[PDB]
Amino acid sequence: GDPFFVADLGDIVRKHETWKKCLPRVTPFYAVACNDDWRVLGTLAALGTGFDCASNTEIQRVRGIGVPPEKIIYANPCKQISHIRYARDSGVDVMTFDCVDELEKVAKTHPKAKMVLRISTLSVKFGAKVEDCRFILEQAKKLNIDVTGVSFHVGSGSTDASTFAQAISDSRFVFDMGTELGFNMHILDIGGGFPGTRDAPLKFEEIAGVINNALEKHFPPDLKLTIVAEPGRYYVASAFTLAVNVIAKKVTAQSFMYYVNDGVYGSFNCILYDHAVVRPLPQREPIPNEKLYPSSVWGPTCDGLDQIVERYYLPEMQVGEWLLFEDMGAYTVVGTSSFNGFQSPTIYYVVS
Amino acid sequence: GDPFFVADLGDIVRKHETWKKCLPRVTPFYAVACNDDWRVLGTLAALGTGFDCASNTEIQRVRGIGVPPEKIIYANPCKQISHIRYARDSGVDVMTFDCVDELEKVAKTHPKAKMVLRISTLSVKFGAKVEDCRFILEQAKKLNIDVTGVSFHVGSGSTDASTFAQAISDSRFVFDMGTELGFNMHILDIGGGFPGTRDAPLKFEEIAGVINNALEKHFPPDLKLTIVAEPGRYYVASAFTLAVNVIAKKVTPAQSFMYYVNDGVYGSFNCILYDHAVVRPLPQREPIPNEKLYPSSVWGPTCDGLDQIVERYYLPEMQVGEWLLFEDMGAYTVVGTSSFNGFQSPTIYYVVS
Repeated sequence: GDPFFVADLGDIVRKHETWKKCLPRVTPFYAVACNDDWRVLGTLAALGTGFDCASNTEIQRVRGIGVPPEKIIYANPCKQISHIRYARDSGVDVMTFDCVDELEKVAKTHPKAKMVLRISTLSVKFGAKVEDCRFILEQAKKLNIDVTGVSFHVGSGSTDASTFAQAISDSRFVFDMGTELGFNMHILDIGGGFPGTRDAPLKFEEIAGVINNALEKHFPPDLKLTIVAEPGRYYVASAFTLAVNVIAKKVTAQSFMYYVNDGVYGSFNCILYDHAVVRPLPQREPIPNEKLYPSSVWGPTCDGLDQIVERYYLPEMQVGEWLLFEDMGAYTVVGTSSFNGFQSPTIYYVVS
Repeated sequence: GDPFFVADLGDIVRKHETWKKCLPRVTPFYAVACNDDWRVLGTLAALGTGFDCASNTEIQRVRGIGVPPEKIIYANPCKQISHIRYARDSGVDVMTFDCVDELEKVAKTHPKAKMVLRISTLSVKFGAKVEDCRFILEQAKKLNIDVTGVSFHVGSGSTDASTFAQAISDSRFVFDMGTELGFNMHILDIGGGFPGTRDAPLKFEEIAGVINNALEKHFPPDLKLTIVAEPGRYYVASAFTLAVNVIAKKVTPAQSFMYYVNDGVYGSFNCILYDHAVVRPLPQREPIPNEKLYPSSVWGPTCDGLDQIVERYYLPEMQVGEWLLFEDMGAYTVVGTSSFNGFQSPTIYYVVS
């Protein structure tokens, strides 16, 4: 009994209907790094989404399924010059940047690229400060760069939706400096970070209302403007369910330790890289009266820090039963390794 | 310019010569999880090592290079029952355990296995408390289990070698309980945790001398007795040197630089997060007269804002297209890599010193 995933592609279809309802002005460019499974990319492409690609490999994968290059944005600010050459030769023209050094590379390798300036909000890693953006655009003008718009990324779990309003207002300032220096600014890219479980505390529908009101104030509708986003976990987090076998058991007031055949080097790498919190669900239906015991649950590797859950209340379980983990579609399969020889879970697909 | 490793296989030979001289009673069973490259396994097998394997895939791998199954120990205390059948159908008989529930599966799936009881020292995850070992062995007796020895693991970074003397003295107590109950106890396995950088603070040669003194007292030599260990980072940590290209650079006006390189925490530097590694960037350009140095950070190639390698280090001013080297990158590095964001792991090239 090897661990496996169930991927419900009909869940991705409903997320797409809700996006179009709450953000009808915004075309979504799915962040392929979140989950690059071939059926998930093929469902999203059948639905008419764009793709955000971050490397020569992702660009290769989305063309492979038929997607034309105009439905790709190459949204990595700091690109190896040979991956930029690969983008140009596949026909991908829209890329991001956030400093003058990157524009130097682009001038030598992809002179006609349509370039989008990312502003900070997110990171020390990426994002130009609004007070540096005049100097950057003056240098872009000297390098004959076709700057076409502005982008930002708030980050994947805020308690306020007000960060989106402030980023939109800052984006209009930087957008007007563009126009004043003579660039054709016509793209606003409001990035990613929307919740992918309909039971998050800060709901998708309130974030969207905040965004629509800031858009209406600072970017009124106009046929020369396109608004885009880069959602990843919003489309896929709740579509995948993981099942894992209990392969070993320890008993110690009573306490239990369960060992399962997937862990922090495999699918639960999201615990360390994505700060995920996960909840184990016995696959057996809750049966009357049941006693519940303090339990920890561990991955299969040699590593003492391969631990998935430290204290959760479970019934008493037996070797060979199954534990389920819901909402396991985002940043999970993509960061897996084969540490200690363990293999990653096969994926099986349903259509709701 | 893609990132790449250089692996010096003769550093692996010299580590083995140092091991034989400082621990001549101890046979090494290399921990394959640390670095499973095919040339590193082929070099160690040629030098006469055994193999510690933790999964069916590792066992397949080292048999595939021609290692017989008597030079394998299956040292994973909590095993999937179909991996236990796999080992039995491979001829692999020596395995570890640390509770009574694992012996119930063994008696149904591999009833003649030779079983080594692991005691705690290392983890909440693994190792039986020595106060439970009497009861564990009485149950092992009812399950008709051939218990043949004791193992422990101190863990890969003590500053005191005295944990090995306590572990060895605990191991002798549990060995005597085993003899008393009628088991034929003849293996002691002192586990892993030896430094692999000849200049880690607590030196190999000092840990060895503490071990040899504890062994001479509690485990005097005898033709029925074999002592074994399970070293991982010892043999490979300093053999691999990584080279990465600076692919992008930012400058802040105090002058500071940020450099972006084409391998990072989802790749070969996953050791920063899973193995607590601290790494040190070295320009491959030789240190040049008078050099002005600046406070610098160095970042991996992914989208993730937490993919950072170096937070503040003094480097000369670098240019896009130049190379940074990171030494001592052979342990827990290639084996924990993923292809997050599409980036691909570095090719390995080989030199024999």
